[PDB]
Amino acid sequence: IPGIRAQIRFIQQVLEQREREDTFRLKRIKGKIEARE
Amino acid sequence: EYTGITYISGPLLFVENAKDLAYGAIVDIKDGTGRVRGGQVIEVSEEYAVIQVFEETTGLDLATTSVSLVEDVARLGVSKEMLGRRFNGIGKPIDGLPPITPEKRLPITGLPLNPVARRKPEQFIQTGISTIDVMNTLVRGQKLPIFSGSGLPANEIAAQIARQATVRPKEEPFAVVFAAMGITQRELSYFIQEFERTGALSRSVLFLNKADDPTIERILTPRMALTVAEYLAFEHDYHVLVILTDMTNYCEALREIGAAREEIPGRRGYPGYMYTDLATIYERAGVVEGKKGSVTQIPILSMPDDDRTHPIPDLTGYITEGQIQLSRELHRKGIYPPIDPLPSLSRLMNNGVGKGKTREDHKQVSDQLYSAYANGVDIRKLVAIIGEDALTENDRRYLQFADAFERFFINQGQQNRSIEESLQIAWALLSMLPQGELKRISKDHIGKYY
Amino acid sequence: NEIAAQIARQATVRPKEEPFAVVFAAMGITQRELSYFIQEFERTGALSRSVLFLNKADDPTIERILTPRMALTVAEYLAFEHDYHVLVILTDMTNYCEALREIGAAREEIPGRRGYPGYMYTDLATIYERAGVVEGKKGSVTQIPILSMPDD
Amino acid sequence: EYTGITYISGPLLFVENAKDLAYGAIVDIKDGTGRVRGGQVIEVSEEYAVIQVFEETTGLDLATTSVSLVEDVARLGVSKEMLGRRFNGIGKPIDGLPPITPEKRLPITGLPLNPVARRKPEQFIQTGISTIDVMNTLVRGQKLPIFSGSGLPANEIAAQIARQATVRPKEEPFAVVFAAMGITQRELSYFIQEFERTGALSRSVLFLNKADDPTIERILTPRMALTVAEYLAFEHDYHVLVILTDMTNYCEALREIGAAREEIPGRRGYPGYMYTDLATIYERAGVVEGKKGSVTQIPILSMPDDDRTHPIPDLTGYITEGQIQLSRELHRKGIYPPIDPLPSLSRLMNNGVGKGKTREDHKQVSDQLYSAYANGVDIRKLVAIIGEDALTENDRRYLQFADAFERFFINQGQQNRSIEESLQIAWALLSMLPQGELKRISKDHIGKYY
Amino acid sequence: MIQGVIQKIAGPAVIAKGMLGARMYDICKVGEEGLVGEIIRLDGDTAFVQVYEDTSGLKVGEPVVSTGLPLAVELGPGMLNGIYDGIQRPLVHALDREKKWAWTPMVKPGDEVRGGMVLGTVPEFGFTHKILVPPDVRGRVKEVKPAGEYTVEEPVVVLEDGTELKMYHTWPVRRARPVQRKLDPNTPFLTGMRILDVLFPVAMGGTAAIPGPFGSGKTVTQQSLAKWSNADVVVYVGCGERGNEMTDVLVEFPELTDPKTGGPLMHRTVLIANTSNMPVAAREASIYVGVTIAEYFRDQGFSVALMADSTSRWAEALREISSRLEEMPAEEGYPPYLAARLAAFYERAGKVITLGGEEGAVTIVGAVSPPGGDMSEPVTQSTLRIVGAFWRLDASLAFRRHFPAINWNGSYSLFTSALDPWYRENVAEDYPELRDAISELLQREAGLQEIVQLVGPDALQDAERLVIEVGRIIREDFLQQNAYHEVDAYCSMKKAYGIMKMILAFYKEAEAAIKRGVSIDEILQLPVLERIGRARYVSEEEFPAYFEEAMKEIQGAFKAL
Amino acid sequence: NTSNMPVAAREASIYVGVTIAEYFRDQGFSVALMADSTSRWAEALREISSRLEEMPAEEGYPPYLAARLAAFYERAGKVITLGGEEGAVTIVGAVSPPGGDMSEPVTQSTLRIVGAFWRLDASLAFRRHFPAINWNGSYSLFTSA
Amino acid sequence: NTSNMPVAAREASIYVGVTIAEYFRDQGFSVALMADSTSRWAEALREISSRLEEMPAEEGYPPYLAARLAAFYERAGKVITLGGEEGAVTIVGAVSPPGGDMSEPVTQSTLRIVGAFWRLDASLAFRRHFPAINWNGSYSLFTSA
Ligand SMILES: Nc1ncnc2c1ncn2[C@@H]1O[C@H](COP(=O)(O)OP(=O)(O)O)[C@@H](O)[C@H]1O
Repeated sequence: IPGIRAQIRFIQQVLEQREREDTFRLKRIKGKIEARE
Repeated sequence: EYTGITYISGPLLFVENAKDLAYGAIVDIKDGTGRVRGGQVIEVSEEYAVIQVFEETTGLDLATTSVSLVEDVARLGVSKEMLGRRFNGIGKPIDGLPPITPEKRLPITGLPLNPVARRKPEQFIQTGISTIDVMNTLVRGQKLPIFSGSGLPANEIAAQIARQATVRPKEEPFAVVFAAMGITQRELSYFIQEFERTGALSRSVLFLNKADDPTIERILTPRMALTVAEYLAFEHDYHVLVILTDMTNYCEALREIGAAREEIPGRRGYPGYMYTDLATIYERAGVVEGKKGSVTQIPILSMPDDDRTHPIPDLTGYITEGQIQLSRELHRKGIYPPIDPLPSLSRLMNNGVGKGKTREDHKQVSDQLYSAYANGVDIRKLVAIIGEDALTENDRRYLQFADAFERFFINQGQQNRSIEESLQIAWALLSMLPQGELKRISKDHIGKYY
Repeated sequence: NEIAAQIARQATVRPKEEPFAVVFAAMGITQRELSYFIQEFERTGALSRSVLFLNKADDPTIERILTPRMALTVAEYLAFEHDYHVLVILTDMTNYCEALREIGAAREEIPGRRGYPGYMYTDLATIYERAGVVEGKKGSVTQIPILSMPDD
Repeated sequence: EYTGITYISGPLLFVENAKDLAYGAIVDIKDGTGRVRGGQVIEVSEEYAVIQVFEETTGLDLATTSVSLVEDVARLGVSKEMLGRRFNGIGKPIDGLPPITPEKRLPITGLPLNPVARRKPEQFIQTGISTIDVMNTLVRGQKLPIFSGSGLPANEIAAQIARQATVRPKEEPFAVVFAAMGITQRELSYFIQEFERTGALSRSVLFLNKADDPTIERILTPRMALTVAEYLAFEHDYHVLVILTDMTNYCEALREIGAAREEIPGRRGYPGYMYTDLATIYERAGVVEGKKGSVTQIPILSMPDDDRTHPIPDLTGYITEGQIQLSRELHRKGIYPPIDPLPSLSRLMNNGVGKGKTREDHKQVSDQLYSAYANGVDIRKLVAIIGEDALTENDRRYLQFADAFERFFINQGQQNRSIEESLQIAWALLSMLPQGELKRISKDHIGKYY
Repeated sequence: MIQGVIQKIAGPAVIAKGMLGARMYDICKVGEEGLVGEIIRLDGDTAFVQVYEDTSGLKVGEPVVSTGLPLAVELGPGMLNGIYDGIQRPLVHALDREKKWAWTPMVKPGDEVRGGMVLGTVPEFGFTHKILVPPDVRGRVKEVKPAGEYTVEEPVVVLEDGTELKMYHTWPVRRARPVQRKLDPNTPFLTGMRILDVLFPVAMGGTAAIPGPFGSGKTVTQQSLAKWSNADVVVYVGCGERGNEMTDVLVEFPELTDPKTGGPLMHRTVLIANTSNMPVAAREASIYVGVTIAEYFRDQGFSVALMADSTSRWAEALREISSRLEEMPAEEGYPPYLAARLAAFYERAGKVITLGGEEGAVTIVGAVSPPGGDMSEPVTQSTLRIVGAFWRLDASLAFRRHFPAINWNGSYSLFTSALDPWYRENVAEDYPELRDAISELLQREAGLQEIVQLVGPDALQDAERLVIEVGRIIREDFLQQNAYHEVDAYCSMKKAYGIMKMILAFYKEAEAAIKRGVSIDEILQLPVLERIGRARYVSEEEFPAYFEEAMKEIQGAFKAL
Repeated sequence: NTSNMPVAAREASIYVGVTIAEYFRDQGFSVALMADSTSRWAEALREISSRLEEMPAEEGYPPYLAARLAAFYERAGKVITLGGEEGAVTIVGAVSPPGGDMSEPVTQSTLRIVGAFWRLDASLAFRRHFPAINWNGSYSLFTSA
Repeated sequence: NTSNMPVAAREASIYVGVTIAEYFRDQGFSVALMADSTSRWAEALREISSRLEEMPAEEGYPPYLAARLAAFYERAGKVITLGGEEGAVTIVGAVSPPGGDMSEPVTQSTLRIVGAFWRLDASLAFRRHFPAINWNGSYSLFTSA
């Protein structure tokens, strides 16, 4: 059961990894289009 | 009147006229080309210059090259004889037959005819698919999208509806308009063969746009299709079903030119105008004046990257009366059709069901199956959390009901289920649940139908 | 805001040789909220030892930006020139920020994270820097800023 | 010929010439500066103006400031006497010795010599490290990256290979080119001392670029190193081993200027050109014409943030013939070298092993150890799930084999293992497994070698 | 100034050119220095040119000349064993002008011909080259060479009393070669690899995407296919080369052998390199040059395989050209135009009835290399939407030493039903049922392993342990194939089904024995199992004998009870 | 507010409606103003702004939107009309984010003004729980009032 | 480096200090440079960069930071001063992530440069174990040195 929270925890952080950082290469690209224009 | 190119950047060409400027939307013809090259006026830049968008490649254009104004936009050669023919995105023959002999020549943007009535969609369209007809009924005048993703058989469903759809005893004749956008040569050959072999072609107009056809021709494809549908419905009094695959591919082309047009991009790189262009297509549906005919749409919306929140599929939802959402996860479990029973909705479902339409218990059965399937799906999560043996007896029944719903109700061995057949399967699977747990079926229906 | 109003009514500096005052500033509030705050200060007699600045939602955005600066200047004056222990209550800093953010676009700046002004932290620093003991050590400026979580 | 600055924005300076425009890539010199300030021409803007990139800070520049064209870019003072010297990223002495006396002066971009043959990498390079020589053999002409992360001893491995590498009985002489990029003063002093003390310096050319050296000098470092390697290999017929640490640091500098160059950024903020610049470095390896010499690369690729999917390390994989991937998790378990036995591969391994190269059983042993170690590592997960006592007898053997592989095969007490020594350890640990469980070793090898 | 022009300005990678009044949009232009460029922008007072190389070799005032081509290719004897680049030319001419070829007349004077008709044969390289009337040419053969030896430039025939025909012909790589019709996917492209041929079939003239992260084995699938697939000719566009992947193929492949004949594989191959020092233009055109050459060989009546290393790098080269042309960037800064183009490429794939009857085909296998695991844009996303087949190399399957490392859960073929009848009629009546049954096995294993990940394996019933046992045998004995073994490097269709039936027969017997209370531990150590494990290494049908060996052995387990 | 109508008209539609709404409350009536929706009104306004070359910000929306939208909702309220008598305009505005993102335009700026939010929940709907209002994510500022 | 001070001054503060530090080591003194902290210096620099419209990256920080921060720490070291004699500048830099995340700016880039890290552990502190330095998470790449 603390197996659940365990490896499955790795789960939430590859998940979370994936995008507050991915979602950001992006708010900033679009800036970048007419941010650059 | 004639003009001269003053600038060329990819699909965007500027053209200066010394006399008479062509109005926005006019089709201009480039002189000196082996194949016809159309330029559609998009803007008046000032100084007698207009900005245009090419309908084919601009390689080989030179500054100073001559251009004539045709005096009108692009158009549909409208006739009842459109039925039985296969055409390109622009309405040119693909079936080795002669060009259409027009009864009328109609503009294609939606301005022609002013066909729609201010009346609500109503009455049945029998698709011949149980998961649509029984649980998410398509109604005449409705826009009911197929919501899917890459790899899923959305086009097989679209083709099957095209073969099977009818308007059961209607005094009005029925027709199909099938438009495909950005498809491969293999897919085009397949669609053609299917319409010809089945004899579905007799009551259909088919428009096929290939992946390598000009991007502008793809943009015009849905407009040719909707104009033909409105003509048949309004001037011939027909119930017309329009099937458009894939709206996402249409969007990829429209998006492709927005950059060449000088716009600042919006979210996800899309055109800032995404929703007001898409509105020009979803606005074109409903009962037509006279109430003899109607235009119904079944647009296919594939999720790019399977993301139903992508701006394209997300903005399409508002244009529909019924939505059928397909899911890769479900397809990978071998459940076909791969319809997500908790994300498919009928906006106008209540207008096409009940006594005198389907059967009096239809809403109650639909509500109970939806509720039980949703609970059963959540319990699949709970089983994973606690283990199968730790589930209560009551929850185990709901868990099992979800499998029964998928195995017996969703799955059809290709097979035309009447609404009576579909309600019968529904009641049969419902028996798996405790009668005391049928919260959404009034006792009157349990006694009469259980 | 109930907590902010309650502190405004109740705060004191228990045996201090220095007089005590409150500066209460509200930003981007409704007419209903403004009427409520007024009535509360007047009825309780809290108004006798307070200066109150009220900025409405429909007041100019620039007036909202100036509100906390009017409030802090009054506090610094009372504390330094009159030797008072002054408590400044600013609600809501998030609403102040929504107005400052609103103009950053009209000012020609490239936006920073979440659409905010790139200068978010160095404008906000001009407000949080203004607090502490004043020269002479008879008075002081204390701040209780309200920070509502946007979207929690 | 002289020009005048017309604009300055950070590293980018525009310069107008009244007579003779300097061609792209020419080095220009800014007049009126205390220290030499080079401007490299990047573009011709039109109107007799060029756009340039500064090699040092532009603070203190004024519009109108004078600039001269040197008449050329920058290049390598090529000579066999490069061996035994320590130089900067630009090839200037760091060892207090005189500047190189060139036999030839070579351009450094890769255009000079056209040295490579259209022949496959082949024959053994003895690194003296068992985990490379035995299981992931380095071959002459191959690109075999060390795949690591911050905190791991990748540079210790790189330095050890530099000290130990040879080409066992080859008629050709052997040389090392060691290039370090963006290193600290402490690291530079350490590398120098190591080469000098061991006598490794006698057969090596060393290029050291410091963290505070100009970013442009860092970009040029790998090009100076590869040009020296190609010269020694092609004009002197040598088998040359090039060690480049760290490619990720090279990338941080190249990325640093992409912004100043006006490009729209790509994923993760990187330059859009990441893969076609990196290709200019990984393309430079293989057998040279004549087949007397060869250029082999061992690039170090540290994972930024330990992420092997970051665009830099991820694009480097295709440039290699052998990859050694280091893992922080493994290092934290005290297993050194911290090589991930299920993520280290020989792209070209099969070309450097077997009878007449290593030994006939090498592929079978490598396959069996890899399979058993991977199973053993998964079983560490299963132990955590079920408990040690619930593991089967067979699984317990595989669990134990993973520890044996780490303790005895991966771990070396610094020590130059011959391939025979490495295969012997491999067979010794394999004995822990049931003979009936050696699925990947043909019976012929079991009888002969077990 | 119609055919030539002069550089106005250069820097920032675009050359602005005065003149070139007749140049076409997207035409190759030539600078005096010898560099090539592409006409991107046509303006009223200049042409903007993308330079396919270093622009410092270009100066203001330099002369520029038209080539008249988006591009072209030479198509005749001398193509085989040849190594070209992005625009066809020895790794400069294209086809040897000195080499003599034995021309054999296959038409007499007076015959009426049409484009695609075969007038002669040349044993240039066994292969037998088929000389065809260029597309768009018909009439009566008024003159034809006798059986002799001639160079390419020589005229072998005249039609309609004067069009002159040679042994070669030119064609715009940008324009797909004409054909009467494209046929429906019917015949499988026999790979010899069990997982592919069985579960994720590729049809002759099918488009099947190869996608996955860097170092997953994408290229290797392609190379094994070429060494062993049932295509006569291979067109390898070894793009995304770097560090030394160029020299890795330069002097290496010239030694790789044709498992079928024992001659060099290059003897039936055409290489199209795409190195980093090459302009984005050339790499962009490389797939079009290759596909055209591919279509050319299928026109002869050959089944050719087109292997595209990769399209991710082609879309990056195209994005570089587009951004330099100032076209509006979209998602990941890619131009809007890419999806329609990429689709148009894959559409040129297919098995056809060539001009003048006869059947041929071009099967495409494209590599997918996302920026890094993201598996979005460019490559993957757009590709996986076109292609009918996807073989997902799985790094976790690879680390686990399961070869081929193809994920039987994430891979798919839309061609399974399209090719099933070819297998049923020519190989085995139970091909489709067998692969469906194996896939259901693998599907069940996946579900079981997910649960075991939670509640552990101790509670597992014998029935579930048996399914994992057989599922494992499928993965190790079937899915996994050794590309390095002299035998298992290629698995003939006949061998693929026979191994499948040994595994499926062991499954039925396993489930049957359990149902009769036979300990699974007794089945797990059954002697035949070790033989089933080495079956992929047997080159003789001794493999189907294992079925009877399996049955009797289970009987010996029915005996002991 | 149809798609064939200029961005201008749809932009003005909420102002024409609110004025008509204020007109009826002046009589001493309690009127409800239902705004389908402001997401589309902000898209029509962004089209007009971009055509006027005003500097794009977040999601390319003009800087001016937040103050304007707030000014609209400020015209809501129960008043003592000219010449005594009480009337009121209650506003219910629809929120349609570009797609679940629930950021800009619509949602973000709106949820900051409005005092009440009734969150229809698609999961509550699929579960056949009607009204599909999420009792955990919805809020009002009036319970004590 | 107070909050009322421009981002510019705080940015330059480490450079002014290091120069003064290098000045004293030139005399033949061993000086310690203690930098409270670089997280705040990178926030002041991000403010200046965003105002200059430089392209934001991870956490909206400019691309230029990693090379700069490294260049700073490179000026540390024990040297043989001009005219012989030995002196040194030892740097101890404080790390303050936005909040426990311990990513960017500060920590991430710093822990990659520095040779030593003394991890104060809040759990070690709560347990009253002083100094609260975690002997399991701290490291000195100088032990052998
Ligand atoms: N079928 C295979 N069998 C064994 N190893 C393989 C196989 N495919 C790939 N590999 C391993 O992966 C390495 C990289 O494979 P490759 O196909 O070249 O990568 P990519 O997907 O980048 O093209 C190979 O050199 C080999 O070590």
